[PDB]
Amino acid sequence: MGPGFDFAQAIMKKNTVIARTEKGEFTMLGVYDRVAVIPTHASVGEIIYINDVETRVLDACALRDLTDTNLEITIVKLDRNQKFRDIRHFLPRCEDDYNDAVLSVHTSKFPNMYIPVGQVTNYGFLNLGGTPTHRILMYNFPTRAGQCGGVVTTTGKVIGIHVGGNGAQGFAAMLLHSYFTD
Repeated sequence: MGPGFDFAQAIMKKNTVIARTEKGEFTMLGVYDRVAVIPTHASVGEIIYINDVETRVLDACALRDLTDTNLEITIVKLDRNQKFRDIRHFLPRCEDDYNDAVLSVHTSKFPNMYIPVGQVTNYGFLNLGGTPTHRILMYNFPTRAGQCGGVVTTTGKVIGIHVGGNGAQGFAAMLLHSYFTD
């Protein structure tokens, strides 16, 4: 509808796949080469479905900070025959707050879904499904089941992936450039 939705649409059209695990269907952000991210609670195994195709997982790493606290981000390398457009130059380098973000979701259940969530706070610590979690972003939108893995963007930046909510607020794990140095 405006320039925030334009950046979000450009990310969804080239850098997302539908990932399915035993824990459900997720929006999955492709970042570069065959490397994507998904919420750690998706419980990625040796095999995953990518747009309904059986795909070998070459590597999966559940990130934790240097205090050994959950970050809720899993980095997956897919045995795929095609690379993602490299979008690492759109990743922030530091923890920050943001104005006017969009949460974008693409699953069987929620195709082509875009939500203007407004102001994003650097919330920091969250008890997420009973797990102490760091580097959480917060937005005041009543997010629901089916939206986990959703991409959070501003104009020019991919800042996080949706990992939970409390019925009134939604929570995303930060994406940082330093997660994806090769």
